[PDB]
Amino acid sequence: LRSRVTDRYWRVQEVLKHARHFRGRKNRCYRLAVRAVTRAFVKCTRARRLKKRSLRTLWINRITAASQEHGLKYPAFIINLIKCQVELNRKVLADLAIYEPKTFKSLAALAKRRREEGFAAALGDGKEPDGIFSRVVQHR
Amino acid sequence: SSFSKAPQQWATFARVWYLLDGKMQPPGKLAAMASVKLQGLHKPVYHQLSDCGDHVVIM
Amino acid sequence: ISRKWEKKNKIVYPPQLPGEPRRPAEIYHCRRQIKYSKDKMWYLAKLIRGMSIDQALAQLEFSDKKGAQIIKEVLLEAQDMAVRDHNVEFRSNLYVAESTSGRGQYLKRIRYHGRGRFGIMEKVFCHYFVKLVEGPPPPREAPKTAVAHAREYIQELRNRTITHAL
RNA sequence: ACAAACUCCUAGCCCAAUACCGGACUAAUCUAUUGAAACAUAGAAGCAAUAAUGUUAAUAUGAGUAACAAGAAGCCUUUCUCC
RNA sequence: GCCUAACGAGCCUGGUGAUAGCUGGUUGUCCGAGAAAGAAUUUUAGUUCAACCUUAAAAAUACCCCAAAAACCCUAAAUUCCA
RNA sequence: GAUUACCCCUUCUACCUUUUGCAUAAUGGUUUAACCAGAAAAAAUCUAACAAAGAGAACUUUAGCUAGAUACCCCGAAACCA
Ligand SMILES: [Mg+2]
Ligand SMILES: [Mg+2]
Ligand SMILES: [Mg+2]
Ligand SMILES: [Mg+2]
Ligand SMILES: [Mg+2]
Ligand SMILES: [Mg+2]
Ligand SMILES: [Mg+2]
Ligand SMILES: [Mg+2]
Ligand SMILES: [Mg+2]
Ligand SMILES: [Mg+2]
Ligand SMILES: [Mg+2]
Ligand SMILES: [Mg+2]
Ligand SMILES: [Mg+2]
Ligand SMILES: [Mg+2]
Ligand SMILES: [Mg+2]
Ligand SMILES: [Mg+2]
Ligand SMILES: [Mg+2]
Ligand SMILES: [Mg+2]
Ligand SMILES: [Mg+2]
Ligand SMILES: [Mg+2]
Ligand SMILES: [Mg+2]
Ligand SMILES: [Mg+2]
Ligand SMILES: [Mg+2]
Ligand SMILES: [Mg+2]
Ligand SMILES: [Mg+2]
Ligand SMILES: [Mg+2]
Ligand SMILES: [Mg+2]
Ligand SMILES: [Mg+2]
Ligand SMILES: [Mg+2]
Repeated sequence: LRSRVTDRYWRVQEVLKHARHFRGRKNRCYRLAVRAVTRAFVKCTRARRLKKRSLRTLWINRITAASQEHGLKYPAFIINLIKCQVELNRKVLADLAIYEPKTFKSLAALAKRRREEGFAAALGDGKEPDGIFSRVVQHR
Repeated sequence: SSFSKAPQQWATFARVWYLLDGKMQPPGKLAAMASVKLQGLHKPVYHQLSDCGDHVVIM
Repeated sequence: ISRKWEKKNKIVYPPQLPGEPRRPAEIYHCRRQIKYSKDKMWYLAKLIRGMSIDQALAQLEFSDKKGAQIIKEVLLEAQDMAVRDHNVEFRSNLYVAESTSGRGQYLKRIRYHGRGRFGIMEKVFCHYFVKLVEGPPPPREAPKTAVAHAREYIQELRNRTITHAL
């Protein structure tokens, strides 16, 4: 009972589906296609991992620029926003930086205020005064 | 805040000429900020693939 | 073998509704198994494209290549069928729409070398295809002006978005 | 401050790998019954090629590249020019 | 040297799927677990045993481990062995 | 990866074989199609029959017997003999 593979056409089609937009001979010849397609998928999955650090880099830059406009550097801005107990994404923060410049300058004013409060608190060398923005709320 | 679409587009991506006076400055510290402004890295709309970046005139 | 091109003359259309644009005559013609090579034939085919049939005949006539006499006869045949078998008023009204060469079937032979080595020598044949259309030759495209470029560039600066930003 | 496969967070089908060794499924044939257009339970096998300076057929590239040939004029076989 | 364009021993057909501890190849998907050299050997390009390991099974203790304990002249980091 | 946008940006040392280690400047392949390489049932495990017995003859039996199912490639010398 001799058997041959009749459906070889669709087997090839399934790997050429992905190969159509490649340059040169990879979009035709089944060898070249197979290899370039495996390459393509591997870089696909690595890109999934990268694109999270890329987007986060982008965000940090935009936050840095927005912060620079108001004369405050990136680390200062972020730390002080945190020490005020305001937890905001860098995604949400960069979006505020572009599409709501007013609110964002409000934030930068807040952070700057909180920081000067910090310098004054630590240089003052006494334990008593709580700057109005230095109090810490425990939730109920 | 309410602009037509084409003018909003134009206003956002406008190229802005900067002047920077040089006399008695370390050329490195000069090139630091000159480069930042050149590249568009002061604009919160910045992206690598956008053409955005501004002229810089050093005198 | 595949014969298709020849059959493109066998299409019969539905009659004309009143006052529409008159669809200009298309004539197809080919010549199969010419003794010329495909690659040389290509240059002749490339030369006469878009020309009015009279200019094409003029060019071909004085050209040196042995393909010239061939493509010439083919254009004359095409013209004769254009006026006779189809109906075309004003036989100089034709221009060349599409001109092209395909490879025909090839002959195989031995080519002796030296020290008793042989190469495999392929006798070359090719087909010549031409499509003629009745009407004055289409206008040749003018090189982009500065007023064009500046328009592209602005249209691009103005197509930007703030990316990843919403 | 910025920085990982580490660790949180929101959902899950819930944690790497060469030699060797376990499992679960399935492509394409044929044969039993079904199935009727692509079939589903079994039983069977010449049972699945991106790699053997693989075999045959056909196509490219090198490449229109290397290399090949017909002494002159006329009235068309008649003179010339040479070996 | 030569014995029909390969002669330290012709060519052909058999023996012949000669025999290669030596190269070179060996085709679907997805999951479990996963290895580094102690012996002998015409042995060191290889095999066959042990040890580790994989797949099933039966069980009871396994690593860690405080005193206590293991040499006689001098002798460090540390081992062995156990609740 | 993406982008309004093909590029332009940013991130990535062809593939097999072979090795302690190969982007290697180690081997292999122009490309397409068709062909082109894992076979055995002693012992074992798994599923059933009947059981002090079991097998459609000869055998084996201190839970055994009988049946099924699970297994071990392809191409290459120089040679030697008629
Ligand atoms: Mg058959
Ligand atoms: Mg993750
Ligand atoms: Mg050829
Ligand atoms: Mg991080
Ligand atoms: Mg694993
Ligand atoms: Mg097979
Ligand atoms: Mg194939
Ligand atoms: Mg070679
Ligand atoms: Mg091959
Ligand atoms: Mg060629
Ligand atoms: Mg050349
Ligand atoms: Mg030459
Ligand atoms: Mg001559
Ligand atoms: Mg001889
Ligand atoms: Mg062998
Ligand atoms: Mg011995
Ligand atoms: Mg050996
Ligand atoms: Mg113990
Ligand atoms: Mg490396
Ligand atoms: Mg190889
Ligand atoms: Mg080595
Ligand atoms: Mg090297
Ligand atoms: Mg080499
Ligand atoms: Mg080698
Ligand atoms: Mg090679
Ligand atoms: Mg047995
Ligand atoms: Mg039993
Ligand atoms: Mg002997
Ligand atoms: Mg011998």
